[PDB]
Amino acid sequence: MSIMSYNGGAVMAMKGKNCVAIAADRRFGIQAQMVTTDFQKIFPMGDRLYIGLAGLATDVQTVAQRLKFRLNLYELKEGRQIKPYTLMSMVANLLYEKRFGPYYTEPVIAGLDPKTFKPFICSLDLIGCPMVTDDFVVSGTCAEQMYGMCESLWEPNMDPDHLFETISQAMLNAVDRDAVSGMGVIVHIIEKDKITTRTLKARMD
Amino acid sequence: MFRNQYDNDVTVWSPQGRIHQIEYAMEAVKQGSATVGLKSKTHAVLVALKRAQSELAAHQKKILHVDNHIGISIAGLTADARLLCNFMRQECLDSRFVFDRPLPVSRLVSLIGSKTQIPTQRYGRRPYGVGLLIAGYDDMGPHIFQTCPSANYFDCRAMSIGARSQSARTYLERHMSEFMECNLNELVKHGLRALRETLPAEQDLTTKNVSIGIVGKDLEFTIYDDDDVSPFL
Amino acid sequence: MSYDRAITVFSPDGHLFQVEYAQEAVKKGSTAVGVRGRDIVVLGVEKKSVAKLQDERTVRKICALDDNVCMAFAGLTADARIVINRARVECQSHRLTVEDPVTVEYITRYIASLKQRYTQSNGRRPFGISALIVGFDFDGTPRLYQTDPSGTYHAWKANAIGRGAKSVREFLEKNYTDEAIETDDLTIKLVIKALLEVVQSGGKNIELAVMRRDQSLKILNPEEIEKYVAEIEKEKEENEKKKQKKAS
Amino acid sequence: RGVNTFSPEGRLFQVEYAIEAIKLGSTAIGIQTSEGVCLAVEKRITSPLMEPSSIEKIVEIDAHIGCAMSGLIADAKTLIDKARVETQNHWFTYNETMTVESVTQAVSNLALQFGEEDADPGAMSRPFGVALLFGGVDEKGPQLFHMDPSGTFVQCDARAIGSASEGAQSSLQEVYHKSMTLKEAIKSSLIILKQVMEEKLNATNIELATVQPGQNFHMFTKEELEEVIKDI
Amino acid sequence: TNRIETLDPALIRPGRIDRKIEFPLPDEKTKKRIFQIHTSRMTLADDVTLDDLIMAKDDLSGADIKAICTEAGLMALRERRMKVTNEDFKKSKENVLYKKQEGTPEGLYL
Amino acid sequence: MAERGYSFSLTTFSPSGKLVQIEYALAAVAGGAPSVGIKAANGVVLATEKKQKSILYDERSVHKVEPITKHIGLVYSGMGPDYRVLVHRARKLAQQYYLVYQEPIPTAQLVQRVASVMQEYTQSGGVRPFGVSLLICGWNEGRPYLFQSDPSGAYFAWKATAMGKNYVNGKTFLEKRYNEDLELEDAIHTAILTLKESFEGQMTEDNIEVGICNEAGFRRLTPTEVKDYLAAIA
Amino acid sequence: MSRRYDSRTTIFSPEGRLYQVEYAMEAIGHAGTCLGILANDGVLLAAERRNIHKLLDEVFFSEKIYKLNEDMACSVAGITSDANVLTNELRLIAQRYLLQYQEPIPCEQLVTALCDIKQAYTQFGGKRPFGVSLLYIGWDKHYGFQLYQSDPSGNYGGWKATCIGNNSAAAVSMLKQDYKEGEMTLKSALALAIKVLNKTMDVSKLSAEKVEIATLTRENGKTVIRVLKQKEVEQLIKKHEEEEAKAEREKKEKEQKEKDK
Amino acid sequence: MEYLIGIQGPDYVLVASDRVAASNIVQMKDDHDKMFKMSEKILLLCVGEAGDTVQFAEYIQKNVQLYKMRNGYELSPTAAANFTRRNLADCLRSRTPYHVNLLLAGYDEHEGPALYYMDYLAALAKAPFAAHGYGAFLTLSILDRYYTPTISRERAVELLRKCLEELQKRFILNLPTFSVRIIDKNGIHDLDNI
Repeated sequence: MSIMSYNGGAVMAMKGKNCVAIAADRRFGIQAQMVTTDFQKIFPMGDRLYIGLAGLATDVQTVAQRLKFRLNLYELKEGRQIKPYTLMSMVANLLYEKRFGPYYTEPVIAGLDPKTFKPFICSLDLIGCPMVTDDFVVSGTCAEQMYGMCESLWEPNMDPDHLFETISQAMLNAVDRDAVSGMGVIVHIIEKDKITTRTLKARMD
Repeated sequence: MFRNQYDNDVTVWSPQGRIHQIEYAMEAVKQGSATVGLKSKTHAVLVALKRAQSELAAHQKKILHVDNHIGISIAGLTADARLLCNFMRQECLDSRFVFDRPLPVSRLVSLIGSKTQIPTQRYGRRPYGVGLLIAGYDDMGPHIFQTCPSANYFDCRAMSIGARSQSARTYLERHMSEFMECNLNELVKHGLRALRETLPAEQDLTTKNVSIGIVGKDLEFTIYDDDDVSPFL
Repeated sequence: MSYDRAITVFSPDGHLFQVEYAQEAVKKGSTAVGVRGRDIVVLGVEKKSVAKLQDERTVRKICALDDNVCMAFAGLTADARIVINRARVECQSHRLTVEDPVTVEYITRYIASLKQRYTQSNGRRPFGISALIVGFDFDGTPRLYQTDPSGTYHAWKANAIGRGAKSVREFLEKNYTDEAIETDDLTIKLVIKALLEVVQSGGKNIELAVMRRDQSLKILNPEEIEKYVAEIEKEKEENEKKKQKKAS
Repeated sequence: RGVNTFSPEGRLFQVEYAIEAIKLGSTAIGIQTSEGVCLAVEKRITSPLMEPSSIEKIVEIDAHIGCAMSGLIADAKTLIDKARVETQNHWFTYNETMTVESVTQAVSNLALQFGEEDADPGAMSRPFGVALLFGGVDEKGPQLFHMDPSGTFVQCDARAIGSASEGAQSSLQEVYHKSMTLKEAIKSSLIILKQVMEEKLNATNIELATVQPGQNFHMFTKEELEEVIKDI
Repeated sequence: TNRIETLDPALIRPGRIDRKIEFPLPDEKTKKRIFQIHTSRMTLADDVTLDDLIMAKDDLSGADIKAICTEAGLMALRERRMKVTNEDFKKSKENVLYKKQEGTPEGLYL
Repeated sequence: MAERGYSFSLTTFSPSGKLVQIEYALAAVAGGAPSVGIKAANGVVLATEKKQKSILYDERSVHKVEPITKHIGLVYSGMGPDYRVLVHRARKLAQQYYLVYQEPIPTAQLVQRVASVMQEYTQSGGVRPFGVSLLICGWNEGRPYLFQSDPSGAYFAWKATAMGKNYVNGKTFLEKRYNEDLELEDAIHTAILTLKESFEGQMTEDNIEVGICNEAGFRRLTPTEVKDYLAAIA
Repeated sequence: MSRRYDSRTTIFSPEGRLYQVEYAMEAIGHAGTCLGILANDGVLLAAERRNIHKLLDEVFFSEKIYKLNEDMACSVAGITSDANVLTNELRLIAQRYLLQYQEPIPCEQLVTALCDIKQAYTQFGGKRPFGVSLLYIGWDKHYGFQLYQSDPSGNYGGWKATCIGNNSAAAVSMLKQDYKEGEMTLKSALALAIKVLNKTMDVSKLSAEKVEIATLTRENGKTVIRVLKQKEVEQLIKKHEEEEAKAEREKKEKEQKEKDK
Repeated sequence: MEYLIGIQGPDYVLVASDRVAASNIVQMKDDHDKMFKMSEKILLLCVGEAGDTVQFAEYIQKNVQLYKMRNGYELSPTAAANFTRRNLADCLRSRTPYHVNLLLAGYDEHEGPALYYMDYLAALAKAPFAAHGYGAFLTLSILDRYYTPTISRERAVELLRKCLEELQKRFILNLPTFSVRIIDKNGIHDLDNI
């Protein structure tokens, strides 16, 4: 359909108090023909910082590798850690170069800084403009609907156990929206003492 | 001393302000063959000597057909001369394409000069060490020029290059008045005589070395080669 | 800057000094010999080792290009590698076009061409290394070609190059001019003998690597050389006694 | 101390040096006769473990022009690649025959590139150290030219170049004649070639070739060489 | 002269001087030969391993060798013994090695 | 030419294994007016002397401390023109790189860039390296600060250092007096004393230039402010 | 002319080598000792620290030891100025390889890049040469632990144990003896380094501040990288000192036992 | 036309590859197969534009062998796939048109075999079995139904047989059957077709 839509995909992040959460889909087919129900589109760079990317799969692989190159070298020269903010910027600069070309990607950053102990989320646009997110973060083609759900479901205070229910149902609602049958999803639940990874049970065709 | 210094600088200037490079270049012209140039200013002739290194050889040409109304004799090394000659032929070709005019040989000669002069005026370029007698039959008649690798452009009514140039010059000045604006035949005889003056003169006249080349009112570029000069002898 | 400038100079009396000095640089280097049989081509090299903290992981003079052609050298390790690389791509350029591997001679010609090219061109100079090039093609004919930094290449039956060349060259001259018969066992034996004279004893100083056809490239065991060494001593003593005893 | 120098004499240094380098090489002989050009050479040998079978120094540029070269042998390998192609290019363009002489000029332009100055466009720092005897057959019949390392060409009918050249050329005169048999010549050539040698006369260090109109450029084989030995 | 490549060909002049004589570097066998004469002079013992010291040596000419013995001989003299031991040879071989080198290696051409 | 000239460098390996031009620059450094630096830990103090030699001057015209950034500052000993130029290129590089990012500058990275420009000039010919030595002074958070940069291309950390004429003698004075906990006001008193000891031609509120890095980085002292300290202990 | 400024540099001569190349070696020799011991368990790296003062500061442990990879580290011998330029390109090529190949660069390949640079300069470039030597402490997942060495002369080696820096000849000899072909562990190595290091040092007192020591071992990821702390280093030294005292004491007891002199 | 099927047994990989040899608009000959054997550890199948396939394949063969000789080591086939993918990823963006689908069939010496499918949007995936082209439609239902993770060797040969009978039955194309290859760690063999 589009230049991002041939394999669809959506990604959600929600914030809790003293924790943050990132959930995503998995599926890779070729056009509309589903071959496999796997394909990670979220990678992390260091434990706690998570980056979710949402272009075309082809683009995503190349961009994730670019961010690795840059970040590693940067980290090396300064000789101390990178911050979440720093990753956000970096993405922008990269986002700006790709704007002439047909690589269009939407990233989302999530993580909780544990050398500062604050939660951090952002979304970024495919024309390169960074927009600092709050409380909920959306990505995917389904976004208009997804936004609707996130404004409704949220409540100002959240515990990992409540946060878990919120994302799960969000994810459940989200898979029905796909025309590309993007079945399979992962959750990562992040604390500044622990990370949980959960693959979830959902519809199968 | 400082002979090596003066070779090493092509930007050379001395207390007497001389430029040795030019000097060297002049010795190289004198090393070449014997050539004379003569014009009546309605006909122009050049006797040129073409020589051979050894017995089992045969003479190498020093009369070049540059064009079907213009031409030269070379006096100095063969290799550099070839390079210059391509530039001048192509300059004649665009004149023909664009303008469809022959173009004054006078105008031509002056242009070639600049392009050489400017690389002596900076790093690189050794002297080219060939001097030329350039003839051509233009709109206002034939004209004769001496091009030097010092880019010294002069029109003369006759001239000579080759060791013992001066000898033949003095005869040309003497016979100068006799040349007038006629007779083909006469110009050549004087040339044959004159050419004898350029040589050591212990070497007797030969028909295989000499070569006679004419351009004139209704003439263009023609060469008399070997035996062919005997009819006109 | 761009630095076109001739680093090289030109001959003052018909002698390129820099190329005279390149031959000296070869005299200082190692000793290599190559022998050809008719199902075998042997490349021997000598070693100087007194370290035993050094790994034998290390690269060796006999270098792998295509699967039946090897290159042995004298000079510096560094320079030789650049030469190897150029060959390794080149075989592959050919592998694509000709759809088969080419002749040995052809490979040699390319390397040679760069070396004379660097003398003749401004603002460059050749490495100054000399090599032994050896291999086979589809045929069982064995090939030994010699490359030298005078920008030339040539065929030999036998060759020895490097330090102390004169003594061995003549030895070798005796050794193989009564053989029009293969004797591969003896050929290796004779090569170790040839090489023995420069090491100053010790198989511990001697490496033979054998290339026989059908894709057989071997570096000998410590033990195989030791067996060969024992056979040479036993035969010399037995023969000395034997010549006096025969009186014929 | 430039080599971009013209020289105070005005006679460039580098060209003069080349002749010396040449005096160190072998001897190469050419006689062109009334019909046919012969080129004879010494490819030499020295050791018994050498294969000069491999070696050559007389090459056919094409099937109607050849050349024998003499001097710093590696340079001549560069020299031929350029020429051979240039000839071949004329066949693509007009599918026609080139003159021996046209081919010789083309290569002489390339003889001048030495220096990085502004009389020569740089690529080389120095010239080719070789002379060549360029032969061919065309409608101007069999002809021979002597390519002079001085980047110039002179025409010839008989020439020797080599270490021995001073003597050889003298020897070449008595035997030369404006009309002489081709076969007769080959014997005459053989005599001068014999005189120069210190090493054995065998068919494994000397090489003959001729060009005749009736059979193209032909390199002479061993069996043929051995027969020529028998006659003299 | 230490090095003859310092010299001038004017200085040589062929047809006076025609001979240029070059001492090879230390060659392994030679070291043992030179040594056998130096030890003969000195006391010797049945716990000496002549090869082992020569083997341990590389690129050392006769003077250092003549020197090693002399050095060692002094140590012994302090002990007031005329018997020589391995140990003596080791300290002296180490002192001379310590002093000549501080360079880094250009080997490993294999 | 326009691309001809000397491709290799003036500086050259010696059988000494020293670098001649480099050796000379320690001399070039030597000639400098007296400089010091004190790190007050929470603060930083850098100080130098303005020599004066013509009564004819204006204002306090050119400085010898210029701000690269709003957080790092340079002072030097060596040649003045070189200093102006050195500051311009760096100053350009500091802003461009750290406006791509919005993060504020790390100290080490500036040092890495100044040293490279110094080093490329050692690598290449035609142009000669600069013959200045710098004190890179900054403040940021709880990080260490006060760094020195050589015309050599080398860097080192320090707590205290001195430059200019009689550098070795002043440093020996410095070494003894400078110990443990001190105050930003206190560090200034000491630096004036250490400069006076090196040489006093005089000191006025215009022979001295003192700058600090403390509250929110680099701040420039008033002329009156310093004068208060001169009275506070002469 | 168009060039005549030059001093006829970077050319050959009857020397048959290159003058400038030779020169560099002596400067390598000056610089503080670095030692590599390679064992069947781990890799031990130790380097001896130059001039330190109380006005001078420690901002890292890293001041002779530099990480080129998350399984490679090196000790650099040579002037600081040159080395930092060189180091960056070396880090950078590993990242190319990482991009394409999507797994770490072979150790041998990374060593190959450095010699290639140098060699180009010696054939012709217009830029003066340099001289740096690295001692490589490295690992692999199908070839095990690797230690290598590089020299500017374009000769690199592999070693069980090597040392370079001041008193290179003597240190190499001692190192050769104390060693045993295989049968080596880290604990044996801790002693081995110091024993050899002390004998090259002129300063009679040994202290944890004059040394840097590190080991690269494996357990997790590809490796665990250990940077040894000053108290731990001091502890090794004292323990070791007490062993030298102890050896000496046993020897004196044997001399008395033979019959005292 | 263009079709390629694969199945990875835990002991070998069978692949079905295309055949032609005189194909314009007629059939008169079929013998040639658009596959190149990348080495003896990895084999590669391809379909796409006919000219582009040969041009692409040869560059990749040339390079992989250089690395083998230079390292004196062999790359993992997984390692090879990302490399191949990276090259094709450039191309897509550029003016030149390589947008062909590749199948890298590989055997890992001490990791067991692995099968990779490459698309023309550039996308690399591993599947125990997949297929592409016109062939795929018919085959994949059989493969899903008859195959069960880690089936025997004997079972695969029967399963491949069924495909040819389906292709015959339903009727598609105009040339008959496929060419089948066996890739193993004993190298590459051949499964004859009717």
